[PDB]
Amino acid sequence: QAVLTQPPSASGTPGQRVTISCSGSSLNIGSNYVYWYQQLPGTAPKFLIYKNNQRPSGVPDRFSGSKSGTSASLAISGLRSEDEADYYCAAWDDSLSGVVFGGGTKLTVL
Amino acid sequence: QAVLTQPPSASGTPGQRVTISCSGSSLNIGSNYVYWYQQLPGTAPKFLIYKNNQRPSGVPDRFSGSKSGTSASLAISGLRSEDEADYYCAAWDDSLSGVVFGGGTKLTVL
Amino acid sequence: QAVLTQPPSASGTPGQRVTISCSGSSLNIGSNYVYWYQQLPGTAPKFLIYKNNQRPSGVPDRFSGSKSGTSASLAISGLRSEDEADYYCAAWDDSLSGVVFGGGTKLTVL
Amino acid sequence: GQNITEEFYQSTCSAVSKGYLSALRTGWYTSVITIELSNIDAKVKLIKQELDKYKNAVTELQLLMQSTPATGSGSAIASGVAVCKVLHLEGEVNKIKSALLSTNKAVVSLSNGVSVLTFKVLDLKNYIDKQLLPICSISNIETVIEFQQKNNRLLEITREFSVNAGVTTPVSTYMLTNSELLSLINDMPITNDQKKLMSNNVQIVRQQSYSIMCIIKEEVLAYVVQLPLYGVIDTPCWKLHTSPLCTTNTKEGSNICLTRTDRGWYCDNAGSVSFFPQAETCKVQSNRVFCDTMNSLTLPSEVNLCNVDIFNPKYDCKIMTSKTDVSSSVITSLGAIVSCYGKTKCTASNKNRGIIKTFSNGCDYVSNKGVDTVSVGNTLYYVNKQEGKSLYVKGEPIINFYDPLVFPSDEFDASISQVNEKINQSLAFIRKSDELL
Amino acid sequence: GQNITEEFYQSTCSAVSKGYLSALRTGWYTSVITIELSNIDAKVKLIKQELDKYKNAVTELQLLMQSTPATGSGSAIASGVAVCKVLHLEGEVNKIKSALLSTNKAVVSLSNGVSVLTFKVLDLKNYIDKQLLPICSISNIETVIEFQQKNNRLLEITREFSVNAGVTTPVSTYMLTNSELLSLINDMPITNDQKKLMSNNVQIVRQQSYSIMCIIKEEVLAYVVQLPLYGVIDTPCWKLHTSPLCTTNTKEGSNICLTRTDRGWYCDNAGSVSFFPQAETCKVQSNRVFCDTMNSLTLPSEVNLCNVDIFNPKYDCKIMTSKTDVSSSVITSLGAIVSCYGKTKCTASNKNRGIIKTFSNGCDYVSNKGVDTVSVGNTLYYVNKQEGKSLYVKGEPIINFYDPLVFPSDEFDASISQVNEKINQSLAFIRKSDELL
Amino acid sequence: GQNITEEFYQSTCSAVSKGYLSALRTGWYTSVITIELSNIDAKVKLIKQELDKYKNAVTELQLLMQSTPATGSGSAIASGVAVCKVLHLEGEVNKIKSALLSTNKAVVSLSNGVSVLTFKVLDLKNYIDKQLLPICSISNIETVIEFQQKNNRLLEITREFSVNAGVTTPVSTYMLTNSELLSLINDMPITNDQKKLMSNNVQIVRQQSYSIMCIIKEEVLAYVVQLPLYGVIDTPCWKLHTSPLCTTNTKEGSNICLTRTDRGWYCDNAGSVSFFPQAETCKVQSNRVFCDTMNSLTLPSEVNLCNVDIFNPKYDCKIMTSKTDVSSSVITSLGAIVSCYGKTKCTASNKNRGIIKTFSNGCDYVSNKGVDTVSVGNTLYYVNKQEGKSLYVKGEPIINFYDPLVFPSDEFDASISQVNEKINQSLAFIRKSDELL
Amino acid sequence: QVQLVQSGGGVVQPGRSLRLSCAASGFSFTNYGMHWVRQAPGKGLEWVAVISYDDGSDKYYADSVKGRFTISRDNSKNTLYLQMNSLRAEDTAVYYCVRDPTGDYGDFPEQDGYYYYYGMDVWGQGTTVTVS
Amino acid sequence: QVQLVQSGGGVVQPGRSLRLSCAASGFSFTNYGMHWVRQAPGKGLEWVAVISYDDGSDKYYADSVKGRFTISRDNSKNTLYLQMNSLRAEDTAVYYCVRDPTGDYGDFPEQDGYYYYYGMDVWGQGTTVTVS
Amino acid sequence: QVQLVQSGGGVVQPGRSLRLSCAASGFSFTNYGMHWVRQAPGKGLEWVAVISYDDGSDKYYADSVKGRFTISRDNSKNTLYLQMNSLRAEDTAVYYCVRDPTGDYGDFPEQDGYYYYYGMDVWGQGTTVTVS
Repeated sequence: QAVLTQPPSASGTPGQRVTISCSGSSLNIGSNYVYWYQQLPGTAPKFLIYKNNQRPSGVPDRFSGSKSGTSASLAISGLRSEDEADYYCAAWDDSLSGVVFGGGTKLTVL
Repeated sequence: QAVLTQPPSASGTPGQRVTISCSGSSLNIGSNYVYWYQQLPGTAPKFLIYKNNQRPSGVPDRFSGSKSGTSASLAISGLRSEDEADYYCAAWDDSLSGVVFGGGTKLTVL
Repeated sequence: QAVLTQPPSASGTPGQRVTISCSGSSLNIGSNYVYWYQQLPGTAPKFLIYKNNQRPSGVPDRFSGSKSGTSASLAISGLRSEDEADYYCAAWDDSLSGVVFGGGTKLTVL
Repeated sequence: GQNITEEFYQSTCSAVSKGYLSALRTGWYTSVITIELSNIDAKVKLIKQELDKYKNAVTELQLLMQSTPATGSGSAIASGVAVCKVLHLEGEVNKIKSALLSTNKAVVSLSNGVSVLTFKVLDLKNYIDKQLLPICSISNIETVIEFQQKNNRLLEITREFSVNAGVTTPVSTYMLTNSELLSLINDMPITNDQKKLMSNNVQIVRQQSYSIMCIIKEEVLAYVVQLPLYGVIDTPCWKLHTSPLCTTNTKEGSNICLTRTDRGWYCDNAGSVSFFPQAETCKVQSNRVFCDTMNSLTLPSEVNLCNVDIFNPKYDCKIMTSKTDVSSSVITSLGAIVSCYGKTKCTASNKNRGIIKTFSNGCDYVSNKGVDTVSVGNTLYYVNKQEGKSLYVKGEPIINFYDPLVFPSDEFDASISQVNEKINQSLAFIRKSDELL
Repeated sequence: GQNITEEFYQSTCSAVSKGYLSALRTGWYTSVITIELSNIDAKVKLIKQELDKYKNAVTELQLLMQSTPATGSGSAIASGVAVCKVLHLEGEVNKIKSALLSTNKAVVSLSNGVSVLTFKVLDLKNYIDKQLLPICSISNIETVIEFQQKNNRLLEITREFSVNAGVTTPVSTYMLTNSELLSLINDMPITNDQKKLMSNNVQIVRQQSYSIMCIIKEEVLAYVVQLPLYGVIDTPCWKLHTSPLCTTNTKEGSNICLTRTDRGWYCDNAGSVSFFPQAETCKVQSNRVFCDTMNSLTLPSEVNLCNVDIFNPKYDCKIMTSKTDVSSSVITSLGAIVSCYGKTKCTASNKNRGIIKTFSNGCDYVSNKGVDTVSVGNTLYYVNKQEGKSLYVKGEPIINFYDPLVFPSDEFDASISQVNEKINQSLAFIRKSDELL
Repeated sequence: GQNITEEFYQSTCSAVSKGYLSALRTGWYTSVITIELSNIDAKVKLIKQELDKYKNAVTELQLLMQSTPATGSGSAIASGVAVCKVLHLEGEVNKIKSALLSTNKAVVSLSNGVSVLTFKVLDLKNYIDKQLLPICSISNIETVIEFQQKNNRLLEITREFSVNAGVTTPVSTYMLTNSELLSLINDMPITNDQKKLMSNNVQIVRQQSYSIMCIIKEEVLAYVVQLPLYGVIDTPCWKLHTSPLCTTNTKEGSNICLTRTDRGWYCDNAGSVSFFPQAETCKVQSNRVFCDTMNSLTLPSEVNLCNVDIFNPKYDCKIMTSKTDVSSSVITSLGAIVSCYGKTKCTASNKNRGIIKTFSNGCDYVSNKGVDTVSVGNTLYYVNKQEGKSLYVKGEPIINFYDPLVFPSDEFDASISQVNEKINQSLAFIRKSDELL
Repeated sequence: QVQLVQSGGGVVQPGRSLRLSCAASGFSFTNYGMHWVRQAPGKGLEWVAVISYDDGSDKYYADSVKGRFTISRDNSKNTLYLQMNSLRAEDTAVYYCVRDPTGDYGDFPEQDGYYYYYGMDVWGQGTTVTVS
Repeated sequence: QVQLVQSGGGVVQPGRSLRLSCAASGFSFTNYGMHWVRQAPGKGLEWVAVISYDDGSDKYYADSVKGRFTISRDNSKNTLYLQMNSLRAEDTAVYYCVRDPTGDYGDFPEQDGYYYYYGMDVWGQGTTVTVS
Repeated sequence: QVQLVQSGGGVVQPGRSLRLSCAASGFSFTNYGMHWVRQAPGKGLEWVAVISYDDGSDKYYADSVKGRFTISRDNSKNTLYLQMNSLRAEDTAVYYCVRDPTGDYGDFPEQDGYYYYYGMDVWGQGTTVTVS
C-alpha cells in the first residue's frame, strides 16, 4: 500500500510552480537519500532528482528537490505543458531490505 | 623488659566483655601488624588474632581485635569460663630485627 | 666614508675618564659584536675590546666597553699619558659582507 | 573479584597479577548537551563588559563550528560526529529545543531513528530575555554578580573548545558536572550493573569520554558528549610484568639475555583474550580495570600458556634478545622484579630497618609486605603497598638452554619458534663445513 | 579542492584518500605580547587582597624569567627565544613601550632589523595608577568588581606559565583572544590567501603556536607568541591507510603476512613529497590538512609508485612481515579496511538493518555510505560519515607471490628489495647443498 | 658550571655538548596539604548558590576518594599513595589537625615513623563557622564577594582532581602556590644547596611533582603533594646529537648509511653514567639539567668512548643502518648538523645576509654564532642562540670502512660488534664457495 | 549510445515460471547494479529486485516476490535476467529493467563492498507480462 | 593431622652447648618459616629465633641469645634444630617450636623473598631445658 | 713568541700587480682566519680582506678592492698572501697582516663552518706600498 505517501493528483497552469510532497518514516526517508522520477504517459520513468536535491545531466533548473526530517518534496517551477506526467518519490528502506516507491502524483497541466 | 606493655592482670564474670590493651612504639606496632595469643594453664599458646583483627579458623566470633595508632587491644566478648588464661600481644619490631612479645595478662574468670 | 661614525678628536687630562662614541646601523652594530682597537703613533693597532665589553689579556681594567641598541662606546677611565692614540671601533656588517671600521678618534692627553 | 594474587616465574623473569575484574569500553553512547542563548553608571558598564564577554564567546564558537569536527583521525569521535552532522539538518535542533522547554533533560529521537539523551545545562535566554534586558539604564549591583555567575560556564566552555580545536578529552566539570553526568548515566540504556559501575567511577568515565563542539543555530548551543559503553563487565583480568633474563658468566660481555615482550593487561572477552599493550589505555581502581578496546589485540585463550610453559607449540610466545646485561628493576602489583647482573649492587630496604636483602646475580622477586624501597645501582624504586598473596614459581632460567655461540643477539620482536629456526639455520651453516674435511 | 576520492588496493591491503588540500607550516613569525604594570573597611580589604594577588603574580613571573626559556629541546621555540634574548637589551623594551603609548598594537623594528608586531592586551598601569591608587581609605564596591575583572587575565596568564615552565602550547584565549589574534593575523606579512586561511581556522593556528614567557623589565610584562607561517598552500594531499595482508591457508599458523609501513599523510611540496609519519602532527578540516614540517620526511615524487606498482624498481617500497594472522580493521576517510583471518567473525552493520555484510578470510574494503559500524571479533569500529567516492582496485595479493618456506617472518622495517635479496641468499643457502649429492 | 662547549665528530656524524651541570631526581618527599571544612533577598540567594557550590564540591571529592589512588602504573606515585593509605587510619588525620590549629604549617610524625611536612592552605571552617553561619536572613553584599574569593580555590582544586582522576602533574598554583611551595622547600630535610636549587626553579619542581587526592574525613580535606628529591647535584652532563652518515656515490640507491642510536642526555652519577634516552624527561635551564632517574639507564663510564673511538673493544657502541640517503638536519645546543645527500640543496643563512653557506654531499656542522636558519630542501630549521665554543674534530667517516656488498642494510638496534660478526658470517658465506671450484 | 533492450514478454499460466532478459549496450555493464521494476495496469511503480555490481553477492527482493522470483546477471553477455516462478494474477504488469548509477553521476561508478541505492538512471522501454 | 613433635629436653652445665629438635608432620614443612619461643619459669613468652622458608637465607635472633644460639632446618628430614651454646641460668626455660604461617591463613603459603612475620599458628607441646 | 713578519713592500705602476707576504710563527697558523688591513697616509684604518680557517672556503673582500685583489694562504708554509692587481693611487697605503682570533680568547680556536669575525688580536708591524 505504497510505503511512501504522496498526493494522488496535482494540477497547474503554465508558469506556475507546483510542489509535490512525499512523507515517509525514520527508517526510509529520515535515514536515506530520496530520489524522484518523472513518467510521461506511455513512456518509461525518467531519472529526475537524486540525493534529495541534484539534477541529473539534461534536467532543467526549474526542477528542484528538498528533504525535511522524515518528509521530502519536489518543486516544479516554471511549469511547462510537457511536465504533465506521473511523479514518484523513492528511497531505500532499512526496515525492509529494498527500495520503496511513492504512490504517484498525476500532475495535470491546463 | 617486655618491649610491648600490657596490663599484668585482668578479671571478669561470665557474659562480660574484657578488653586487654597493648601499647608499643612507632617502630613495632605503628609500623607492623599485631598478633594475639592465648595460653591456657599448662598448655602451649594458641593462635588467636592475626593482622590485628582476623580470627583463625576455629576461633569464636566473641574474640575481636583492633589497632589504634601505636597501640592495640583485644576484646573478649561473651566471657566464658575457659577463657581464663594468659593473653599475649606480639608484633614485628624494626628497631630490633625480631618479634617482640607483650608482658602477658593473667585473666581470671570468677 | 667610514660606515661607522665616531668623533674625530678627543682630549683629556690625566686621571679623567674620556668616552669615545661609535654609532652604526641595524645591519652592522645592532646585529653583531663591536670591537675596539688602539693605535699609538707609529705603531700597529692593538686589540683593545672584544664582544663589546671584554678586555684581552694584558689590557687594564680602566678600559671598558658597552653597546646600546645601534651604538657603542669605549670608556677610558683613569686616563694615562700613553693612552694618547687613535681609537677605532669595528664590527661585522651584514649589508656588505665584510668588516667595517670607524673613522678614528685622535685622543690627546694634556 | 578481589584477593589479588601474583606469581613470579623464575624461568622467564616475569610475573602475573591475577584476581582483577574487567570493565571494557566496547561501544559509545552519544548524548547532546545544550545551552540556550538570547539573540540581541559603573553598574551598567559592568553589564556592558559582561554582555560583551557573552556575545564575543558566541561569535567565537560560531567561527569554530565552520565544518570543523575531527581529532587524531583514529576515528574515535566518529560516532559522535555522525550525530553532529545530523543536528545540522532542518528541524533536528528544533526537536531538541521543543522537548527541553521547561525542563533540564529529555530523550529525543532524531529522524534517523537515533534516540539521544538531551540535557539543557544553562538557560541564558530565560535569564537575559527576562531579567537583564528588561532594564543603558540604572541597576543594583547584585544583578552584576548574578549575570557573572551564570555567564561564567559559557565562557569557560568556550575556553576549552578554542584550545582543543572543538574536541576535548577528558570531559571537564565545565562540559558536564557530576550531577549532570550522573543523571545522564541513570537514563542511558544500560544494565543496572553498568549504571552502578559508571556512577561509582565518574572520574574514570570522564577519562574515557569526549566532548565535541557541534553547532550554534536557532539560539541553541549544542555539543555532543560521547560516553563510554562498557559491554564487558566482571571478567577476569591479569597484568604481565617482564624483566630481562641473562646468564651470569663472570666475564663482562660473555653473557646472553632474553626478555618477554608481551607485557601489559590481559582480560577475558567472549572466548578470546583482549590484550592492551599500552598500559596508558587502562585505568585501575585497585581491583577493577577499565580499558579501551580501540587499542586492543584479540588473542586466543592459549596465549596464557606463555605463563605456564613458554615452550608450548600451541602458542608462539614472543621474546626479544640482547647481550647487554645491565641491571634493572620492575615494580609489580604486589612487589618487585629485580634483574641484577654483573658487578652491580641491588638491594631491598625497609624504611625503618635499612637493607634487609641483597640480591645476587640473576632475576629474583620480592613482595611488598615488608619492603618499602628497592635500589638497583643509582636508581631508587618505591613499591606499591597493595595487599595480596605473592607466589614464587621455581624453574630453570630458559636463557641457560641456549648456546651463546649460536644465540641471536639482536632480535627485537622475535618469538620462541622464530629464534629456534634461526638457530637451526646457523647450526646448519657450521654443519655443512663439518663433513667436507 | 574538495571531492574526496578513495582507492583501495586489493593487492597490497591499503587505501589512499585523495582530493585534500595542503597548509604546511614551513616558518615561524614571532610577535610580542605586552602587559604594562604599575610599580608600587571590607571595601579596602577586598582591594588589599586583590592587590596582593596582583603583586604576588608579578614576583612569581619575575622568578620565572631567570634565564629560563627552553622546552622539548626540539628547538621549536628557537626563533621566538631569539627575539626574547634581544628584548633583554638596554632600550629594546623601551622601543616597544614607546610605540604602544595610547594604542593597542604597533610594529617595532628591533636594533637587529627584526620587525615585530607588538600588542598591548592589558593596561594595569593606566588603571592602578589613575583610578585605584587615587583612593587605606574608603570606596564603593563596584571598583572592587572592576579591579577583579581587569586583574583576572594577568593572574590567569601567570597560572599557565607556572605550570608549563614558561612555554605553553596550544595558545589559549588568555594569552591571545580571538580578537587579538585575528588582528595580529591581519597585519603580519603574508598573502591575502594566507590571512584568509589563518583567520578561518584560528583554532588550528592555536594548535600550532607557542607562547613564551620572556621578561618583566621597566614596568612592561612581555611574552612572545610564535605564530605559524604556512608557506605551502593548496597543494594536493593524500592519506595512506594500511592493514596486514596474509595468506588464508586453512591450518592455523601455516600463513605468512605482509604490511605496508609507509602510512600517514603525503603532500606535494616543490617537486618532492612531504611525508608526515605521525598523524598526530596533522590537523584536518575536512578537505584542508595543516601539517608541521618539523616532523616531515622529504621524499621523491616516485614514492607514489608504491600505490600503483609496489614492485617498481624506481622506489624501494617499505613493508614489514609476520606469520601472525590476527584479525584487525582500519577506519579510513571514506570507509573501512577489514583484515579477516582464520576462524574470526568479521561483519559490517547498519544501525537500522543489522549485519549487511559478512567478510570472508582475506583483506577487503567497504565504504561509509550505507554502513555505520564494523565488527571484528570483540572490537566494534565506527566509520566516519564523510562524503566521497570509493574505488576498489582489483589485483592479486602480493603475499601470494612469496614462498612461505623462504619468507622472512620477522622484518620490522624492511622493503621490497631488502626482502627479495634476503630471499635470494636463503635460496642460495639450500642451493649449494642441491648439487653436492 | 657554565662555558658550554660542543664537539662535532666528522667520523660518526655526531656532536656532544659538554659543560652542563646535573640535578637528578633520585627520591621523593611526600608532604600533606590540607583544607579544613565546615560541616553543616538576592543577597541570600548568592550565598545559597555559593554554599551549594561548596557542598557539591565536597560530595564530588568524597565520591572520588572511594579506593581510587593510581596513575600510569609506573608506580611513580607509589611513595605518596603509601602515605595516603596511612592517613586513612584511626587518629592519623587527627594528628595533622591537632598540629595545624592556629598555624599554616607543621611537621607531623605518623605512627609509622614517617615525618611529613603538613600545610593548611585554606580555612573554610573558621570562615563558614564564624562569619557566614552567624547570619535565610539579610546581609551586605561584600560578604558575598568574600565568600566567593575563599571558596574559589576549593572549587578549582576539585576542578583539577575530577579531570585527572585524583592525580595531577605538573602541580598547579591551585594545588600549591609559590609561597606555599617555597615554604615547604625551606623546611624539608635537604642540603642548603638543594633548597637553593629548588627555590630558584620552582617551575621545574612543579614539572617533576605530583598532587594526589587522598581523603576527606573528620572535616579535613587532605591531598598528598609528592615533591622531588635531587640527590645528585652539580655533576657533569652532556647531550649527544646524532645524524645519518652515508656514502656519496653519484648514482642514487648505490649508497649505504649509518647512524648512532645512543642520542640523549648523559650525566655522571657515582662512578657510572646515567643515560636518559627520552629527552622528554629532562628539563634544561641553560646550564643545569633536571632529569628523572625513573626513565634512566645506568651505564659504565666507558660509554663515553663512543665519542672518541667508536671502534673501541671496551664498549659496544650502538648504530642503526640503512641504504636510504635522505637529507636531514639536527639542531644542537650550539649549532646544526647537516646531512646532505644526493641532489638535495642544503644551505645555512643569516637573516640579514641570506645564504652564507652551501653544504656539499656528506655530514657537516656549523655553529650558531653567525647563522640564523638552515634549509634542507623543503624544511626550514632555526638554530638556538645559546653562546659557547664549537669544535670540529676531523676524521674519516666510518661508513667508508664498510663494503656495500656485505653491509647489513636493515639493522634497527645493532652495534659495532654485532655488525662486524654479521659481516664475518656473510663473508664466510661467499668464501666456502670460493674454494670449491 | 547507452541502451537497454528487453525481451521475454508474453502470457503464462498461474503456478508456472517465466524468465526475462535485458541486454545492456553502450556502457560497462559489469560495474553497475541493476533493478527490476514493474507497473501493474493503472497502478503505480513497484520495485521488484536489485542485483549488486560485478558479482551479485548482495541481491535483494521485495516481499511481493520473495521466495518465488530470482535475479541473476551474466557480465560476459552484458545481459540481466529475472527468474519468475509461481506467477499469480497480481504479478500481471509491464516490467522494466533499470541501471543503478552505482556512483556514476557523470564521472564513474564506485565499489562500496555492498549494495547501495544510487537511484535509477537508465531505463528499458519495458516488456509486458500477463498472468491468466 | 598437623603435628609438631619436640625432643631434646634435659639439664646442662653453664658454658656448655645443647641442641633441640622438632619434627613436622602433616604439612609441607619446606614452605613455612619456623620459630623458637621459650617461657622462663613463672615468666612470660620470649621470642628466641626464626628461620626463613625453604632455604633459611634470612635467620634472625634475639639479643638475649645473639652470638650464642643458632637456628637451622633440614627440609629433607622435615625437622627443625636449635643450636644452643654458652648456656646460662637465665636461659632456663621451657622451649617451644612454632610454625610461622608464611601466608597460609587457610589457603596456601607465600614466598616474599625475605622473612615476614605472619604469626605463630602451629605450636609444639614444649620441652624443658634447665641450666644449673 | 707569537710573531707575524711581513714582506713585499715597494713602489709599483698603475694597472700592474704586486703580492704581499706575512709569515706566522709561534702559533698554529692553520686554525685561525687572517685579515689584511691598510691605512692610507694620514687616513684611518680600512679593512681589505679576510680568509677563513684551514681551507679558506669563505674569503671576503671590500668593494674598494673587489674584483682586483685576492687573498690566499699556504698552511704548509705558515704564510699568508695578498694578490693585488690593477693598482691605483687610492690603494697607496701601509698594509697590515692580522690574525683573527677565530675563538682563541686565551683558550683555543673554534671551527664555525663559515667565517665569523672574532676580532683582530695579532698584528704585523706593517709594510709600505706606494702607487705612482
